[PDB]
Amino acid sequence: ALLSFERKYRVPGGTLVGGNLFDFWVGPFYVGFFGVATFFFAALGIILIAWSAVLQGTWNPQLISVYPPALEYGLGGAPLAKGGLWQIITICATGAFVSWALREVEICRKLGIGYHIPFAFAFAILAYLTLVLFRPVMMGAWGYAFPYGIWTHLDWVSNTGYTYGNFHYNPAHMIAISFFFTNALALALHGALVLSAANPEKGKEMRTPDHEDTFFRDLVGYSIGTLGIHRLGLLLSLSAVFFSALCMIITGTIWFDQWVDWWQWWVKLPWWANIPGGING
Amino acid sequence: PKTNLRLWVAFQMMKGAGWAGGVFFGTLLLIGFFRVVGLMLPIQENQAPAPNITG
Amino acid sequence: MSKFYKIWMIFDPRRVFVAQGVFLFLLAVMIHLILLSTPSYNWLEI
Amino acid sequence: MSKFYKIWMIFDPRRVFVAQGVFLFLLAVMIHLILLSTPSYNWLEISAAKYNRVA
Amino acid sequence: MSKFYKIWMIFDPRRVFVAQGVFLFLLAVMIHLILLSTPSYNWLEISAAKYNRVA
Amino acid sequence: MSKFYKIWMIFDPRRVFVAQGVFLFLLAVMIHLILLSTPSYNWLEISAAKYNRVA
Amino acid sequence: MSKFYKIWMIFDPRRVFVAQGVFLFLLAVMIHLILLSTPSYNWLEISAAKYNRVA
Amino acid sequence: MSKFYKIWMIFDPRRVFVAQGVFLFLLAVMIHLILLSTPSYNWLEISAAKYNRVA
Amino acid sequence: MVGVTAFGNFDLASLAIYSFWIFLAGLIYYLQTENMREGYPLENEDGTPAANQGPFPLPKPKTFILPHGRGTLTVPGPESEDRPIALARTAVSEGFPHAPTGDPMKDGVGPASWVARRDLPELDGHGHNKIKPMKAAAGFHVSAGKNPIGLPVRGCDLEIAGKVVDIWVDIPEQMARFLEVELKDGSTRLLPMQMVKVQSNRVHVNALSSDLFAGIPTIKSPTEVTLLEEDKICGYVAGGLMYAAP
Amino acid sequence: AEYQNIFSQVQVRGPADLGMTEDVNLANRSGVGPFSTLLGWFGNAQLGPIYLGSLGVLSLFSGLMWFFTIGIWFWYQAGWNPAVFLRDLFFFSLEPPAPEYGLSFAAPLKEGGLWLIASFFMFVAVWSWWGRTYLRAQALGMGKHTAWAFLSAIWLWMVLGFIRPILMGSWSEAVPYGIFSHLDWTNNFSLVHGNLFYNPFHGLSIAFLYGSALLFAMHGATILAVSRFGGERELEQIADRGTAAERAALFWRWTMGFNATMEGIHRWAIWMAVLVTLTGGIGILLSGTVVDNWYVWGQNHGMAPLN
Amino acid sequence: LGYTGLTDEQAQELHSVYMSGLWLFSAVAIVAHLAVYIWRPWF
Amino acid sequence: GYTGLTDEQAQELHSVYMSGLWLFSAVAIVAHLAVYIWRPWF
Amino acid sequence: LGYTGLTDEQAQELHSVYMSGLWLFSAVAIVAHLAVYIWRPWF
Amino acid sequence: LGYTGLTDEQAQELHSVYMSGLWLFSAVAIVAHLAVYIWRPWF
Ligand SMILES: CCCCCCCCCCCCCC(=O)OC[C@H](COP(=O)(O)OCC(O)COP(=O)(O)OC[C@@H](COC(=O)CCCCCCCCCCCCC)OC(=O)CCCCCCCCCCCCC)OC(=O)CCCCCCCCCCCCC
Ligand code: BCL
Ligand code: BCL
Ligand SMILES: CC[C@H]1c2cc3[nH]c4c(c3C)C(=O)[C@H](C(=O)OC)c4c3nc(cc4[nH]c(cc(n2)[C@@H]1C)c(C(C)=O)c4C)[C@@H](C)[C@@H]3CCC(=O)OC/C=C(\C)CCC[C@H](C)CCC[C@H](C)CCCC(C)C
Ligand SMILES: CC[C@H]1c2cc3[nH]c4c(c3C)C(=O)[C@H](C(=O)OC)c4c3nc(cc4[nH]c(cc(n2)[C@@H]1C)c(C(C)=O)c4C)[C@@H](C)[C@@H]3CCC(=O)OC/C=C(\C)CCC[C@H](C)CCC[C@H](C)CCCC(C)C
Ligand SMILES: COC(C)(C)C/C=C/C(C)=C/C=C/C(C)=C/C=C/C(C)=C/C=C/C=C(C)/C=C/C=C(\C)CC/C=C(\C)CCC=C(C)C
Ligand SMILES: COC(C)(C)C/C=C/C(C)=C/C=C/C(C)=C/C=C/C(C)=C/C=C/C=C(C)/C=C/C=C(\C)CC/C=C(\C)CCC=C(C)C
Ligand SMILES: COC(C)(C)C/C=C/C(C)=C/C=C/C(C)=C/C=C/C(C)=C/C=C/C=C(C)/C=C/C=C(\C)CC/C=C(\C)CCC=C(C)C
Ligand SMILES: COC(C)(C)C/C=C/C(C)=C/C=C/C(C)=C/C=C/C(C)=C/C=C/C=C(C)/C=C/C=C(\C)CC/C=C(\C)CCC=C(C)C
Ligand SMILES: COC(C)(C)C/C=C/C(C)=C/C=C/C(C)=C/C=C/C(C)=C/C=C/C=C(C)/C=C/C=C(\C)CC/C=C(\C)CCC=C(C)C
Ligand SMILES: COC(C)(C)C/C=C/C(C)=C/C=C/C(C)=C/C=C/C(C)=C/C=C\C=C(C)\C=C\C=C(/C)CC/C=C(\C)CCC=C(C)C
Ligand SMILES: CCCCCCCCCCCCO[C@@H]1O[C@H](CO)[C@@H](O[C@H]2O[C@H](CO)[C@@H](O)[C@H](O)[C@H]2O)[C@H](O)[C@H]1O
Ligand SMILES: [Fe+3]
Repeated sequence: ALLSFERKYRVPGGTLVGGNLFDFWVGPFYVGFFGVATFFFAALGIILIAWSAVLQGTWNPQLISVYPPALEYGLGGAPLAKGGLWQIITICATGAFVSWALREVEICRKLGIGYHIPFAFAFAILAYLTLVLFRPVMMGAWGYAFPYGIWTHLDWVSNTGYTYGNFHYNPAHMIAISFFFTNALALALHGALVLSAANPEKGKEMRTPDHEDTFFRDLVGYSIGTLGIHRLGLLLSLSAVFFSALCMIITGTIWFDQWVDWWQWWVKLPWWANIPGGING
Repeated sequence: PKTNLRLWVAFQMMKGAGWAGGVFFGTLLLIGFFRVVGLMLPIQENQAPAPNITG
Repeated sequence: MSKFYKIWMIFDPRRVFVAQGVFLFLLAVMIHLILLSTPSYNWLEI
Repeated sequence: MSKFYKIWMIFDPRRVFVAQGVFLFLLAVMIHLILLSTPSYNWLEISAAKYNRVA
Repeated sequence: MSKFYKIWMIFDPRRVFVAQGVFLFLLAVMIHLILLSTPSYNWLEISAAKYNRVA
Repeated sequence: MSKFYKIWMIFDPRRVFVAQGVFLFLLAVMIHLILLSTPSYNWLEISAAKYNRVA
Repeated sequence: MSKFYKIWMIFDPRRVFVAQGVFLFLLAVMIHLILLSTPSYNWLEISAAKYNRVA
Repeated sequence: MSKFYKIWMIFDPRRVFVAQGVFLFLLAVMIHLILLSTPSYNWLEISAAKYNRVA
Repeated sequence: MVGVTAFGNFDLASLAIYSFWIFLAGLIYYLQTENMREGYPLENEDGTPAANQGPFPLPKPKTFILPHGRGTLTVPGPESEDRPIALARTAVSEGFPHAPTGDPMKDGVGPASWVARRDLPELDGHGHNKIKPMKAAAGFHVSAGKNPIGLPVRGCDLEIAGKVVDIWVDIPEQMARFLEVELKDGSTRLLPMQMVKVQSNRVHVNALSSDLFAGIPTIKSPTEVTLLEEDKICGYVAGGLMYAAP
Repeated sequence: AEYQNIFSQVQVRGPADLGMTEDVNLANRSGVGPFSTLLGWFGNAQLGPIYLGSLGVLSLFSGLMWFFTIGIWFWYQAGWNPAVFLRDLFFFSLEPPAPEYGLSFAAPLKEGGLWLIASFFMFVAVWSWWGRTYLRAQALGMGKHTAWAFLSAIWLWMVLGFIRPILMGSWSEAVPYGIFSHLDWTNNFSLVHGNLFYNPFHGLSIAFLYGSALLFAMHGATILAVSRFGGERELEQIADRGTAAERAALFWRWTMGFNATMEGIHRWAIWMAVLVTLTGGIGILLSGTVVDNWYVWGQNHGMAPLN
Repeated sequence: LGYTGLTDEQAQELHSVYMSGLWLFSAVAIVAHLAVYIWRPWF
Repeated sequence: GYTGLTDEQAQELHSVYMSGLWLFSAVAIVAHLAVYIWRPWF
Repeated sequence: LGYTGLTDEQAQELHSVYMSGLWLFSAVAIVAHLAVYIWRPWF
Repeated sequence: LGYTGLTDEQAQELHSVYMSGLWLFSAVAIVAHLAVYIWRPWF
């Protein structure tokens, strides 16, 4: 069933692959060649997770955990019950994520909009592939990837972090956190500002964008503007994810020690390394 | 006529295989890049402990 | 069986043949990778 | 039973045949992987033991 | 019972038949997985024990 | 009590029947899962012990 | 007491009835879960002990 | 007291009754949970001890 | 309070997390029903109301009081397209594409679509026209970047369609909204600033070949553009990404 | 590639915008600042004016005294040495009173009395800035959405610095003012409470934090993708839905089977971000007061395997 | 009238049906409580 | 009637649907009988 | 009658070809099950 | 009935080509399977 304005947009074409063969909708969902692909990989990965729960011997969805191969397998294929299922599910996940992005591209083409959305999603995919693919193959074993389980992937985060002491001292991780915190701030302000303009005090007229500028200028002396805030929210989010991937791909590959020790390069700059007093003297 | 039709069917299937191959081989090349880089870095000396209880 | 040709009046053959090329290549690669990951059948470590 | 052909008055065969193709390949792939993960029915593992191919 | 056919004047059969198909498959899958998770009913393990296929 | 039919003038039957169907299924699933979680009422375990099917 | 019917002039019965159905179900579910969590009132464990059904 | 009815000229009764309902239910639940958390006032544990219902 | 449970394992942390799930379910219900103020009720592809409307009921109507005496908007309320749609069914069953019956660029369908917005300009907070030609905007000037005025405009066929003769600017937000292009015949058109690439010696348009520029919808007065005219122009230009000839 | 609308191709500048008047006391506005052409590539070039009424004077002067109090403590820790000050900058810390002082105010200046003074200046600064966000909206006749959203951030900040220390019964629980020290406090807090990953409200707070990056990535990309139709004029799209809002809705409908409206996406936005610190403050407030070992709590609540 | 637009007669009618449902529901609940109390007193 | 089916169409469609339900459930009964004889669960 | 625009005669025709495919597919599947059951009986 | 614009005769001719190459492809596959089975029996 259509939205009341939808029919004029449901035209042929814009597909990357398959022509008219898959150019149709299943309810609201557009299919396309990559919709077929996405559904197959998603369904297969989901059912293989459920089968991995059968092998694990638990039905508690919080305890279900598909572990990658042990380090002794290196980058080879493992027995299915001993990490080969993680390998297949990782291929399914990658297939589903890439198919989903490519399906968004042909939806963009049919609607005539820009490609910003699938481009933005590719950053999330590349962060995922950093943790399951690029970093494990640099480090030479699949067993450095995280397990697919709701709480057990947090054990991987904890164990990976404390391998390098307090992981807060990773400088790229500090930058990534700052973008994440800044993005959530900007999202709160942006949501509140648009709503405060559209939903004024009782019985008042809708506020204009000029009132939106005025409120922020009055509050902080600056307004980035209606275009600038959407540019900002995108770039803050993407920068957070880019610096997240960077902070991990360097960890265990070019940096190996306690991350707190890295900051000694500043303290031991020769023009002040020996001056007595302070914290480091 | 029929040899032209036979070649056309084969060509259409080879287009699909060629793209599926190209993407697959390109994926393996990207994996090989990170493997080569990881072989050049000091990782072999400084191998991290297993983050998972599976070892 | 004699009416199976009517599939080409439901699905456009050009598009089916491209998609079938993708399917058959990916299926073959999957099976070769399963055999390379099998110590009794990995023909590169023999 | 005799009126089951009326299903093609309800669903267009293009959408059905795609959905069926995805379903049947998904089901077959899943059952093969279930058997490959099961020691009693993994044919590659059974054959290796039968012909003493390991080690 | 006689008037239960009036469900089709409330719900469109194209939606219902899809919903039913998805429901029945996932229900059937879940019961088979439950039995495979149950040692007394995993037919692949029972048959291994019956035919002495484990060592 | 005889007036309870007037509920179909309050609420649309399409939403009620979908809501009821989902509600009843999730309720039934909940109660079966509770009993399977109970060693005295897991019928698969009960029949396993009764027929000496374990080990 | 008599005038309480005027509440339906204040509150739309649709909103009230949905809210009340959710409220009563969640209340009932909570109270049963409390008693199942309570060893002296878990009726499945009481009957297990009464009929000597465990081990 | 006799003029307290004029509050309904200041406060909208829909908002008041909803806020009152939410208030009174949460207050009631809080007090019952405090008493259940208090061993001298958990009526389920008291009756269990009174009637020797455990061990 | 550590270890204090009302029953079983039901901690004060347990009370909190169960309370949050109930809150979140209510919040999600609120958020989805608030997002149903446009586009609903759902329609069959013939335009009649669909038998299925989904599990969330419509919210109560809300009214926006519009600025500057532009009146009131109440939503949800009776949706209508209020224009012809030149699309025909490709299939008797639902879920398939609807094909253009004429020229989709001229008909304004598919990615060439436009909405019947108000045929009045957008107003700033003081009630002046928000978007003006910069020759009419008292103090406005190009302050940075390549000034596009006087550059030739090249279509994606790599042939020249015209030349830039003014910028139209958002007065309160101080940004370039459109380039006004004079065509070969001496009439002008507006090109959206987001759909042109300014270069050192040209303005390049990826969306239109040079033969399509004459078909860009005209503005009815040379000093202002209505929200309707904006939707028609922007719709048509973007439509060229699909429908411009190879 | 075609133009991506991430940086403006041409900047234009006109007479400075003094802003809307409404019920604002115009005497309390500054003049307009300079125009930054560097910022004008990404957003607006205009700086200022700024409004500086009574709560703003209170907030800025209290905030200045907070920042200055920490600064002079760092200069003292540096032994007044400018080279040491810059060398050890991230290592300096103004620390709360030690545990034996409880909640008392008797702790010496070096031993946390200065931390109390700085924290008082911070308390006044933040709360008076909250009232500033409320009253700036009031004077323009706007909804109070910004002040109420900011109250969620203040809720986490209050829990960290004030409420949890009082419930725990000592100031030593509060966060030290210092770059590396507040990171070290963050790490120590999790180790003391038996791995904060198993605090379900920390898990929720992370979900909302990731959701905020997800949702702003989606929303920002969406508005840029429809900006060719005027999509970033969101209030006018709310008042008069154009093809920009329709294409945005249908992209997500065709992608994931449901969509927002141009108003209602900002309701998702505000709540997604608010829930970060709302759930955050609950999770911290429960830590040590109700649960002292979240991993063991997780084992008893079916989320970690038993020993 | 009130905010809902129900007339006084419509409100009396709806209340009469609602209260009969409430009495039916509570009557069943009383019997359930009596059965459980006789089976296993919680005082 | 929301769906646009006539009463006669609803009757016809239901009759074929019910023959589907009976067939599917009869196969299921035979499957349950086989598994019950092979391995009773009571 | 139908939502698909197939005539009754067309729906019969299409079903006859479809059921031929189903029986062909199920027949080979039965052979595959028989071979596997002979090689390695389940149950 | 037709969604593709092939005539019945065109579809018959194209299917005869597709089937001939399908049989040849299966024949080559059989040879590869037979060679591998002789080399290294998987049953
Ligand atoms: C103080 C520090 C603490 C932490 C505090 C953190 C608070 C964070 C609040 C963030 C709100 C953002 C959304 C928003 O719209 O904000 C602007 C809004 C309107 O602005 P306006 O200027 O007054 O009005 C403009 C006018 O045009 C109308 O605008 P609009 O239409 O957009 O406003 C309606 C919105 C606003 O509603 C709310 O804000 C409600 C906030 C409720 C917060 C509760 C969180 C904690 C409890 C959960 C913890 C759970 C875990 C424990 O409408 C909505 O957003 C509706 C949301 C519906 C949610 C339904 C949930 C139902 C769940 C129950 C289901 C039961 C089923 C049987 O402002 C308000 O209406 C007032 C907000 C007051 C906030 C709470 C203040 C502190 C309350 C506690 C102390 C005082 C009371 C004891
Ligand atoms: C990013 C760096 C780390 C990481 C660190 C953390 C930490 C630390 C936390 C989480 C948390 C979560 N993580 Mg994790 N996590 C990573 C990788 C992933 C991936 C992935 C494919 O890469 C996924 C799907 C998840 C999934 C999740 C959820 C279980 C949970 C909430 C996320 C959320 O709301 O996000 C934003 C997205 C949305 C708001 C949209 C809705 C997303 C829904 C909720 C995702 C459901 C996932 C489902 C349970 C997984 C199975 C899929 C099905 C088989 C189809 N993690 C890597 C290894 N993750 C938190 C938690 O509570 O864990 C218990 C938590 O504390
Ligand atoms: C070893 C470390 C521990 C850990 C310990 C903690 C602790 C301890 C806390 C968190 C908290 C947070 N954690 Mg944790 N956390 C870990 C692992 C993670 C991981 C991960 C991938 O591993 C992630 C993504 C997170 C994520 C997060 C966030 C969801 C959350 C903070 C929200 C926020 O915005 O705070 C930042 C925002 C604020 C504090 C609000 C500030 C508002 C005030 C009013 C601002 C005043 C400004 C001032 C006046 C100066 C202005 C000057 C300007 C110049 C004008 N944690 C591990 C397990 N985490 C917090 C939480 O809520 O937990 C539930 C928390 O307290
Ligand atoms: C890059 C900036 C941020 C970002 C952006 C982003 N994400 C996006 C998009 C964008 C722009 C989309 O367009 C796309 C979308 O459609 O959103 C609704 C998407 C999306 N982001 C999602 C989630 C998500 N994004 C996240 C992160 C982020 N996304 C970044 C912070 C996170 C986390 C943990 O941080 C999550 C959980 C989805 C809602 C959606 C993508 C949906 C998709 O891929 O659909 C096809 C696949 C499936 C339906 C399921 C596949 C199932 C697998 C086969 C099996 C499961 C494998 C998995 C590894 C198991 C993990 C277990 C966990 C416990 C660890
Ligand atoms: C919903 C959760 C998110 C959130 C929301 C949020 N924050 C907010 C808001 C909202 C909705 C506001 O309305 C408010 C605001 O105004 O935003 C612009 C705010 C705000 N969030 C802030 C910060 C912040 N938010 C954060 C996070 C979050 N904010 C969450 C992610 C974080 C972190 C760590 O993650 C920080 C640091 C501020 C920018 C602002 C609150 C400002 C405030 O209270 O300030 C008090 C202090 C001062 C006014 C001045 C301090 C001293 C300075 C050094 C100035 C000195 C001036 C002097 C004249 C010069 C002296 C020079 C000499 C010393 C040489
Ligand atoms: C959960 O654990 C496991 C998985 C182990 C156990 C559970 C398993 C379960 C639940 C399995 C369920 C299996 C099901 C539901 C199987 C269903 C199979 C079906 C219905 C198969 C049907 C196949 C049909 C085929 C192959 C038909 C092919 C038809 C054709 C080739 C001809 C089509 C018509 C044509 C080409 C022309 C028509 C056109 C005109 C003009 C006449
Ligand atoms: C955790 O708990 C566990 C899982 C362990 C145990 C509990 C399990 C539970 C709760 C199970 C519940 C099961 C239920 C509710 C099952 C319901 C099954 C039903 C209702 C099945 C119905 C099947 C119907 C079928 C297969 C009908 C098929 C119909 C057709 C093939 C014909 C359709 C009609 C046509 C073609 C006519 C069209 C007419 C015209 C004029 C065009
Ligand atoms: C943790 O603390 C614990 C849980 C241990 C202890 C504390 C428990 C607490 C706080 C319990 C609180 C309980 C309360 C407040 C219960 C309230 C119950 C009520 C008010 C129940 C009402 C039930 C009403 C029913 C079932 C009514 C049904 C009505 C109908 C079936 C008829 C509907 C009307 C129709 C069809 C008329 C329509 C009219 C027209 C004109 C169309
Ligand atoms: C940390 O320090 C601790 C907390 C330990 C100790 C410190 C405690 C402190 C600082 C306590 C401070 C307490 C204070 C300031 C208490 C103040 C209490 C007051 C002012 C109470 C006032 C109560 C008034 C009431 C209940 C009035 C009710 C009025 C009505 C019901 C009628 C309203 C009028 C009506 C309906 C007439 C309307 C007329 C027309 C014409 C419409
Ligand atoms: C995890 O589970 C595993 C993977 C281990 C096991 C399970 C595997 C499964 C589920 C496999 C499923 C396989 C399926 C469904 C395979 C289907 C294969 C089909 C239908 C292949 C058909 C191919 C047809 C072709 C290539 C036809 C081509 C025809 C032409 C190109 C016409 C041109 C003429 C030719 C080639 C003749 C040329 C020769 C001369 C002398 C002119
Ligand atoms: C260049 O040198 C000069 C001196 C000119 C300037 C230099 C300044 C410098 C270097 C400043 C450094 C500032 C830094 C590093 C600040 C770091 C701040 C951080 C990281 C803070 C993090 C968390 C703080 C929290 C959570 C604080 C919360 C506090 C409250 C909620 C306040 C509660 C109120 C209290 C405890 C007061 C109670 C007492 C009374 C009397 C009411
Ligand atoms: C995006 C998806 C990311 C996940 C992708 C996973 C792909 C996995 C492909 C595996 C390919 C085959 O990989 C193959 O595995 C086998 C089995 O372990 C390795 O074999 C290794 O271990 C076995 C025993 O376990 C030894 O007998 C053998 O000598 C040794 O080399 C091979 O050296 C490797 O070539
Ligand atoms: Fe926005």
